[PDB]
Amino acid sequence: AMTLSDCQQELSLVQTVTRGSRAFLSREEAQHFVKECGLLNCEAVLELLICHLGGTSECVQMRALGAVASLGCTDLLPQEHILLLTRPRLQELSAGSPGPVTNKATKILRHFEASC
Repeated sequence: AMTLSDCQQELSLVQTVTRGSRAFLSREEAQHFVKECGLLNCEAVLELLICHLGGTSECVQMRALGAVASLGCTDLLPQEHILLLTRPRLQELSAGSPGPVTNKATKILRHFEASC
Protein backbone atom coordinates (compact mmCIF):
# COMPACT_ATOMS: atom_id res chain seq x y z
CA ALA A 1 0.00 0.00 0.00
CA MET A 2 2.79 2.43 0.97
CA THR A 3 4.12 2.43 -2.61
CA LEU A 4 0.69 3.86 -3.55
CA SER A 5 0.08 6.33 -0.70
CA ASP A 6 1.26 9.19 -2.96
CA CYS A 7 -1.35 7.99 -5.49
CA GLN A 8 -4.32 9.63 -3.75
CA GLN A 9 -5.79 11.08 -6.95
CA GLU A 10 -5.61 7.65 -8.55
CA LEU A 11 -7.35 6.10 -5.55
CA SER A 12 -10.16 8.66 -5.66
CA LEU A 13 -10.63 7.90 -9.37
CA VAL A 14 -10.89 4.14 -8.81
CA GLN A 15 -13.24 4.62 -5.87
CA THR A 16 -15.45 6.77 -8.11
CA VAL A 17 -15.54 4.41 -11.05
CA THR A 18 -16.26 1.33 -8.92
CA ARG A 19 -19.14 2.71 -6.86
CA GLY A 20 -22.62 2.29 -8.26
CA SER A 21 -25.38 -0.26 -8.48
CA ARG A 22 -24.99 -1.30 -12.14
CA ALA A 23 -22.35 -3.90 -13.10
CA PHE A 24 -21.58 -2.12 -16.41
CA LEU A 25 -20.05 1.33 -16.75
CA SER A 26 -22.03 3.79 -18.83
CA ARG A 27 -20.54 5.27 -21.97
CA GLU A 28 -20.19 8.56 -20.10
CA GLU A 29 -18.51 7.02 -17.08
CA ALA A 30 -16.04 5.03 -19.15
CA GLN A 31 -15.09 8.06 -21.25
CA HIS A 32 -14.60 10.14 -18.10
CA PHE A 33 -12.53 7.40 -16.49
CA VAL A 34 -10.27 7.15 -19.55
CA LYS A 35 -9.88 10.93 -19.82
CA GLU A 36 -8.81 11.16 -16.18
CA CYS A 37 -6.46 8.19 -16.54
CA GLY A 38 -4.67 10.18 -19.24
CA LEU A 39 -3.97 12.89 -16.68
CA LEU A 40 -2.82 10.64 -13.82
CA ASN A 41 -0.47 7.66 -13.50
CA CYS A 42 -2.12 4.86 -15.48
CA GLU A 43 -0.05 2.07 -13.94
CA ALA A 44 -0.98 3.13 -10.42
CA VAL A 45 -4.67 3.27 -11.44
CA LEU A 46 -4.39 -0.28 -12.74
CA GLU A 47 -2.69 -1.50 -9.59
CA LEU A 48 -5.53 0.06 -7.57
CA LEU A 49 -8.14 -1.53 -9.81
CA ILE A 50 -6.46 -4.87 -9.22
CA CYS A 51 -6.75 -4.23 -5.48
CA HIS A 52 -10.50 -3.79 -5.92
CA LEU A 53 -10.75 -7.19 -7.64
CA GLY A 54 -10.35 -8.91 -4.28
CA GLY A 55 -12.08 -8.46 -0.96
CA THR A 56 -15.08 -6.71 -2.47
CA SER A 57 -18.58 -7.44 -3.74
CA GLU A 58 -19.58 -8.83 -7.12
CA CYS A 59 -20.70 -5.42 -8.41
CA VAL A 60 -17.45 -3.69 -7.49
CA GLN A 61 -15.49 -6.51 -9.16
CA MET A 62 -17.59 -6.17 -12.32
CA ARG A 63 -17.10 -2.40 -12.52
CA ALA A 64 -13.38 -2.71 -11.80
CA LEU A 65 -13.09 -5.28 -14.63
CA GLY A 66 -15.01 -2.89 -16.87
CA ALA A 67 -12.50 -0.17 -16.07
CA VAL A 68 -9.61 -2.57 -16.86
CA ALA A 69 -11.25 -3.40 -20.21
CA SER A 70 -11.78 0.30 -21.02
CA LEU A 71 -8.18 1.19 -20.25
CA GLY A 72 -7.04 -1.84 -22.24
CA CYS A 73 -8.87 -0.56 -25.31
CA THR A 74 -6.91 2.74 -25.19
CA ASP A 75 -3.26 3.43 -26.04
CA LEU A 76 -2.37 4.85 -22.62
CA LEU A 77 -0.25 1.82 -21.83
CA PRO A 78 1.11 -0.73 -24.30
CA GLN A 79 -1.38 -3.56 -24.24
CA GLU A 80 1.40 -6.05 -23.55
CA HIS A 81 2.12 -3.98 -20.44
CA ILE A 82 -1.51 -4.06 -19.34
CA LEU A 83 -1.37 -7.83 -19.79
CA LEU A 84 1.84 -8.14 -17.78
CA LEU A 85 0.22 -6.25 -14.91
CA THR A 86 -3.23 -7.87 -15.00
CA ARG A 87 -2.52 -11.46 -16.03
CA PRO A 88 -2.21 -12.99 -12.53
CA ARG A 89 -5.45 -11.67 -11.08
CA LEU A 90 -7.35 -12.22 -14.32
CA GLN A 91 -6.08 -15.83 -14.37
CA GLU A 92 -7.27 -16.30 -10.77
CA LEU A 93 -10.74 -14.93 -11.52
CA SER A 94 -11.07 -16.92 -14.74
CA ALA A 95 -10.41 -20.12 -12.72
CA GLY A 96 -13.42 -19.42 -10.51
CA SER A 97 -16.94 -20.79 -10.55
CA PRO A 98 -19.04 -19.92 -13.61
CA GLY A 99 -20.69 -16.57 -13.18
CA PRO A 100 -20.44 -12.92 -14.28
CA VAL A 101 -17.02 -12.05 -12.83
CA THR A 102 -15.44 -15.30 -14.01
CA ASN A 103 -16.89 -14.83 -17.50
CA LYS A 104 -15.87 -11.19 -17.78
CA ALA A 105 -12.34 -11.80 -16.48
CA THR A 106 -11.94 -14.63 -18.97
CA LYS A 107 -12.98 -12.46 -21.96
CA ILE A 108 -10.63 -9.66 -20.93
CA LEU A 109 -7.73 -12.07 -20.45
CA ARG A 110 -8.36 -13.78 -23.79
CA HIS A 111 -8.48 -10.40 -25.52
CA PHE A 112 -5.18 -9.16 -24.05
CA GLU A 113 -3.50 -12.50 -24.87
CA ALA A 114 -4.76 -12.37 -28.47
CA SER A 115 -3.34 -8.90 -29.09
CA CYS A 116 0.09 -10.21 -28.10
